[PDB]
Amino acid sequence: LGLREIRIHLCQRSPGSQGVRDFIEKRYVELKKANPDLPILIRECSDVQPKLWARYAFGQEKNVSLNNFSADQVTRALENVLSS
Amino acid sequence: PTVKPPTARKFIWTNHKFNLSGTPQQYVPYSTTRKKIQEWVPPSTPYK
Amino acid sequence: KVSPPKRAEMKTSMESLIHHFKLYTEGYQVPPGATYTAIEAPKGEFGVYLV
Amino acid sequence: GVRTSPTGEKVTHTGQVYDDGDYRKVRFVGRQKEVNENFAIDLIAEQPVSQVGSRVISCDGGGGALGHPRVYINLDKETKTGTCGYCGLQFRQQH
Amino acid sequence: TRPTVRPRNDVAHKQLSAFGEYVAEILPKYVQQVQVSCFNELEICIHPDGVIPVLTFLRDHSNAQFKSLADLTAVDIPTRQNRFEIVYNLLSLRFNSRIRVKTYTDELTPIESSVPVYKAANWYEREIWDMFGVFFANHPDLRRILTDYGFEGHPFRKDFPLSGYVELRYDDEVKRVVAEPVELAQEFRKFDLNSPWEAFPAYRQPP
Amino acid sequence: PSGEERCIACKLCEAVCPAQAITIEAEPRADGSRRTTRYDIDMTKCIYCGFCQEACPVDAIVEGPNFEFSTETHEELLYNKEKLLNNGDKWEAEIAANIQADYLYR
Amino acid sequence: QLITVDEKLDITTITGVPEEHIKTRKARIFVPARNNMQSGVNNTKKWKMEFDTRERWENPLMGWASTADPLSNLVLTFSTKEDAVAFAEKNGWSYDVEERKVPKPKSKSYGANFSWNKRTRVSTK
Amino acid sequence: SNLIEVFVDGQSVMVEPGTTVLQACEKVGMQIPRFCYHERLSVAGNCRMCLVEIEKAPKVVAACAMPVMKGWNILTNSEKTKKAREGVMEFLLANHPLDCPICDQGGECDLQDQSMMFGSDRSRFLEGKRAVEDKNIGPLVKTIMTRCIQCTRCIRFASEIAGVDDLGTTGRGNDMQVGTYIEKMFMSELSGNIIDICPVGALTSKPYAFTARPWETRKTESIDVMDAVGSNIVVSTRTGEVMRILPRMHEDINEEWISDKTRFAYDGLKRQRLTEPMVRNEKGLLTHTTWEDALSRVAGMLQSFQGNDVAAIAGGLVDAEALIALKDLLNRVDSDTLCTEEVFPTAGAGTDLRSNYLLNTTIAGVEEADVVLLVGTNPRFEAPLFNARIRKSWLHNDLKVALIGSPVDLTYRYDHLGDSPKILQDIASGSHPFSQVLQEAKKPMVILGSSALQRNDGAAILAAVSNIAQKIRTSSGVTGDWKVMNILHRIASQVAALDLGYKPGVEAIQKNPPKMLFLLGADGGCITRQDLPKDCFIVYQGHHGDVGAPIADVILPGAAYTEKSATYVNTEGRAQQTKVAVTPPGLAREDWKIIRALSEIAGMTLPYDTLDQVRNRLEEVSPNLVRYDDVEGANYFQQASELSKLVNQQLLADPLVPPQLTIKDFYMTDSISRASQTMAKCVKAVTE
Amino acid sequence: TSVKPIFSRDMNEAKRRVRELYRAWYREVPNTVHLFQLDISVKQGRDKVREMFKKNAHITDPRVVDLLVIKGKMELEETIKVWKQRTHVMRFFHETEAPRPKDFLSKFYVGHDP
Ligand code: SF4
Ligand code: SF4
Ligand code: SF4
Ligand code: SF4
Ligand code: FES
Ligand SMILES: [K+]
Ligand SMILES: [Zn+2]
Repeated sequence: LGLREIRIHLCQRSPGSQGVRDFIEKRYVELKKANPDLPILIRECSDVQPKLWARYAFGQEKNVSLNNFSADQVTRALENVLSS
Repeated sequence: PTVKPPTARKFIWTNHKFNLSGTPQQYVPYSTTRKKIQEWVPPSTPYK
Repeated sequence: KVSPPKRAEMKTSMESLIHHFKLYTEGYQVPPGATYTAIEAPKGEFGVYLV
Repeated sequence: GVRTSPTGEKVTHTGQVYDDGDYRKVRFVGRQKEVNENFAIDLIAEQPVSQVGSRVISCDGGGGALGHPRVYINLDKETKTGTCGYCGLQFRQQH
Repeated sequence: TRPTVRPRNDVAHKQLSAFGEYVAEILPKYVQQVQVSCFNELEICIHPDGVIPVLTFLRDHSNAQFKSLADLTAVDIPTRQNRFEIVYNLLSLRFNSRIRVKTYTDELTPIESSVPVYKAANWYEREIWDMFGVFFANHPDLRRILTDYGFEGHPFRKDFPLSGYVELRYDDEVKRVVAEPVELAQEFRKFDLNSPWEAFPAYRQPP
Repeated sequence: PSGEERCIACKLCEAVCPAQAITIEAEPRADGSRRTTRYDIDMTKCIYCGFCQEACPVDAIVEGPNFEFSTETHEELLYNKEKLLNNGDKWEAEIAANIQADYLYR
Repeated sequence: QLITVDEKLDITTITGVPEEHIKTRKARIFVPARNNMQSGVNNTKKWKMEFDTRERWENPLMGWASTADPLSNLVLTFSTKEDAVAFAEKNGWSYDVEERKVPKPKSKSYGANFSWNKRTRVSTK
Repeated sequence: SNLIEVFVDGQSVMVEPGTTVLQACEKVGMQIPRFCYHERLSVAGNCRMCLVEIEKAPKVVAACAMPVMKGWNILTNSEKTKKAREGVMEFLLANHPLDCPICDQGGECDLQDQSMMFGSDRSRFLEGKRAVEDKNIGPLVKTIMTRCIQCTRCIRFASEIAGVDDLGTTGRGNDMQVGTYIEKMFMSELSGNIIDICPVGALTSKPYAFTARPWETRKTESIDVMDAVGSNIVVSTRTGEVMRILPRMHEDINEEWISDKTRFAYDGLKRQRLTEPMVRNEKGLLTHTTWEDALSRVAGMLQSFQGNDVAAIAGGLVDAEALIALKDLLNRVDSDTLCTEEVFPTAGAGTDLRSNYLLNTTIAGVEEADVVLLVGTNPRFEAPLFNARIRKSWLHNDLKVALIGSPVDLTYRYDHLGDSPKILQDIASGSHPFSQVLQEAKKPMVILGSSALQRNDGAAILAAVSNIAQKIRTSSGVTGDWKVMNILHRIASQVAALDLGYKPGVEAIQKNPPKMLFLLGADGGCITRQDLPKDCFIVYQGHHGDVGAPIADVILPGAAYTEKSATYVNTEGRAQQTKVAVTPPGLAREDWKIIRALSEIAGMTLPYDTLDQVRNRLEEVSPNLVRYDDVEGANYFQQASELSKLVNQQLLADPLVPPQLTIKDFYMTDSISRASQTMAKCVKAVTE
Repeated sequence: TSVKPIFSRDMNEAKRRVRELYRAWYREVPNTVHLFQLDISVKQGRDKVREMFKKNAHITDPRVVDLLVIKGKMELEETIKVWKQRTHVMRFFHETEAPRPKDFLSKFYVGHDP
């Protein structure tokens, strides 16, 4: 029932994605080190609401809104998925 | 045509034919073009 | 550019063959406009409103 | 010429013939398949090549304005004959 | 007088222009545009509210006397928000003259029936309703006239397909003629004919 | 006169046909010639207007003088290239003389 | 006297079209690309609306191309993209709009053909 | 600022200096007649059809070549201008052959159309015409040179675009002849484009010869899938059949050109086609069956396997709708072995960051680069239209091009640095002199071909090339927004596969061989039955019977790219969609619908039943996949370079040798081109 | 948003016209079956009338409702005066057309139409 894939969507320029842009710029490299075998797909697209997608076994997915999230809120949100 | 015979050609019918509708000689339409798409033929050998 | 050339001209002259080809495929273009035109037909006034 | 398939159905000058197992040949049962026997590809090949004394010859198909549009054919290549693109008559320049 | 060119009649162009602004002066409440073509046909473009006032004036006024309604039709131009242009062609026997009056409407806006002005307009409006779906208010008897009973759609609209949506045949099981979705043994072959080179510079639109 | 077909698959007759009664396909012949592989006239679509023979640049498609060819079935009036060529071979003696009489008005 | 109607314009019920050819269709709104075989640009002026292509099959009798799609030949012309989009919405068609592609302005210089030191020097005329 | 005012028929227009009279008329929407002028070729000024009167000037000027001057009034419709067009048109038609009925140009001919609009309606030429012999220049372009009007467009295109100086003019005067003088074939990867630019029927398509007339064709605007460039095309069909492929202008991709494979391989769509579902009978031979029977056999096996037992390989021509549908189906049996044949090193960031596997400078950006470093690639054959863009910059901007790899012919001169992969480390460390060029460059562009990542040391080569690009960016002198690192892809389906999360390469399948394998149009031969358990159940979905179909247990016929509306992402990351030009043949079906139908029978119904809904699914996985025609930027090269240094790999001592070395290798690179009889003629011509 | 009305000034007025039309159709069905000598029952005829009114239940534009009622009145007049023939009346029942199943799989097996 475990985690299978994480996808992060964000805009390159909208202020709503600033925390996510910070998280990738600062904490993504260390996140990938901890989970070298975990696909963490970062996909930028203009004028999208930032979202965190997690895919668990047998194709179950849940998304979490990161709109106007701080880099700290992003870290907590990812920590829940990697843990819970 | 006795006085002014028509110009002879080797491809002109030597034997005139009347209306053949309703008979076994009647014209039947069909498409004059060859098949357009060629289908893959599977191999005749077992290998799988 | 409106009426097709004679067949003998169509078979000798380059311009005539081009115009014959274009008149019988695309046809002549007509400047934009609209007209109601009528004649005294045998049954009365026969007209077309042509756009 | 007009060949027959192994089924006996005449092959047309366009190469058409129903293959075995094609139900559509039922339309000929009790009737016939209209096939023109005069194959133009065979007939034109029978024409002799015309020898001319000039590098360029014109063809209108014959009959003046009853033929095809008049075209001019270059005869500079000796590796082949010039062929009229309308009627298929062949021309050659002699020596 | 070049033999292959249509001659110009400048006297008619002047006469029709003068009468064109004569109508604009008298009915300014409705007239929106007046024009005369290069073959001397005068067109009056009006607001649809003025169909009865303008047509009544042209029929009855002593300097107009357009007693005969030669034709009443519609044109569908989908790119306009008012896609339907309604065209009245009128004839004046007293002055041996013709005039075209044009107005507009859309799918949901009614036009006043002009039967009170011209009794000829009765069937012309039924045809416009039938072929274009334009509703005419206060028509004595508005119903289809050309299409089949129960026919659905308005065929002369540009977006109605050429071969429609249904076709008929006799069905032996139900012992009657039935309607079914249209299938064509040979689809109509659409030809793209327009040359990619401009033909008439005089009509070029600004970029 | 050689027996070669006049039609070179230009499709002018097909383009002008007011009824869309003509259907044509073409390809290079085995000798390279530009010739049709399909040439159908739906005689139940045709309006016998003669535009096709006006449009033809080589006098390939004509309307002949025969008017006595009514049939017992609809399918018998869907002419393909074989039927139309047989018509030409059948009627060429009359057709050539009719064209001789009128081609100076064309 | 005028009434206030604040709903969107939707004439789908009074146009007489069958349902399968409203909701299942996909309209394409575009400016036709120039035919590359010719330089003229006069067929790239107006917007066009066309529908998705559906099956054509061979007629068993003659081999003709049969269709059961009543919209197969339907093409509409519009002055602007906005006019085409408004027409599609009121008729209930889902649509795809594509931006007009305009040729980029180019710098043409006949004299560059004979450059003293650049690669634009041509070797033939 | 420097705009000068001119007048066109009395209407003022403001133009930059250097604008021609022809270009000034365009600004008010007037198209001057032309034959020799092409806006993408050098100015010639020889046809004289563009002559136009300048007000108060006694002499008409060549509009295509004359720069405008301040205050000029161009009389595009004056009697002086009109009488000039009639005179020139009359000279153009004097010797022109009466060929329109037998000429393929008829109906889409500029000579016909401009004679109608600008010429006179009759002839006064009472002499005999010129006749010219024809010339063989290969199996793709037929030459009927008596129709040539000596406009020299073909000559200029061959020299300037294709980089081939084989065409020219011989003789002089009225006897001037366009050709090659000697017997020679014009077999460039861009050769077919001279059919388009030739204004007359002098140059025409041999495969297309005599088959159609322009007015009767229907035009489907679509996308080419023969490569990863994503060239825009028009598919010409008639009566349910594809007739030809034409280019479609896209300034930022292919301009108005296509490659020969794009142009002429469509005839491979009429051969070796899968048209009926097939299963194995009791003798082990493939036999036709119904969709019901065929999907039940697959559904039964899908229900009996889980996890690593089930894998799938996507081939080169697969669309994104099928890719996500197949991923969702396998994920519902808890399988994640979704692989592509085309490898990409998964080390470090792998496919986490889009910038790691994209042409980040974009195709048009090559025009603004001052140095290009090509590594382990043959862009001429891998991406012909991208290589044409490089030659455009080489010609017009004096671009400097260097290449690490085999010394292939790129149709323009370049600095060949060698072929050893170790040269990259030298450039990075400053030992190599070319390192000075990169530091001095204000807009460098390092392009690493996907062909070079198919080696076993691909991750090492990507790390080395990425290291070079990092040093350039770090050392400053490059504007902040300028991207340096690029990957040139050659597979149409690759970028959409990596966007959706597929694993690049079949390395995953090799480690854990599955019991059930889906070959989604996979015809590279990467996985055979030697690599699988003896009883492996293989399902092939595709449009051609090529390499994968004959070894399958079940064959599900799918639609080719001309037969579906499907999403393809090109090497820039730009998503585009094809349109249905004709429906699939026989019992073939749209590819994502086969997977959607299978999911229902297997009891794992996917939650999308229409094309729009499956495209909503694409938006949930990678939102850029539904931004059609938009190049979505990708960043975080710094993070990608950081993760790439963690695990060091050894480069191989094998020199970088691209798969395609000469033209003969270019024509048959996928299932459709391999089935094309025209592509087979081209291979024969260039090897005999 | 200020437009010329056809008949009804608002949906409340429009719904009144709809109800009056429904009564007229409901009353007429027994006459149609008897006069045209149809082999359907009055219940089938009235169910069909209900089916035709139901398909337009989602309209919220008074002008569109007014046009639907105008056409409904025209259709009723054609029936009452026997301008329609039996074939026209029975076209509402599509008796000769085979069912087209609406499930994804059923469409998938038969062709490419969505
Ligand atoms: S005569 Fe018949 S086939 Fe010829 S153009 Fe007229 S309608 Fe078409
Ligand atoms: S019959 Fe005449 S007009 Fe028709 S395709 Fe043949 S040559 Fe052209
Ligand atoms: S190039 Fe044009 S004008 Fe010349 S023969 Fe061909 S179609 Fe006619
Ligand atoms: S072959 Fe065509 S493109 Fe080349 S010079 Fe002649 S007309 Fe121009
Ligand atoms: S277009 Fe200017 S001379 Fe040819
Ligand atoms: K050409
Ligand atoms: Zn000849």
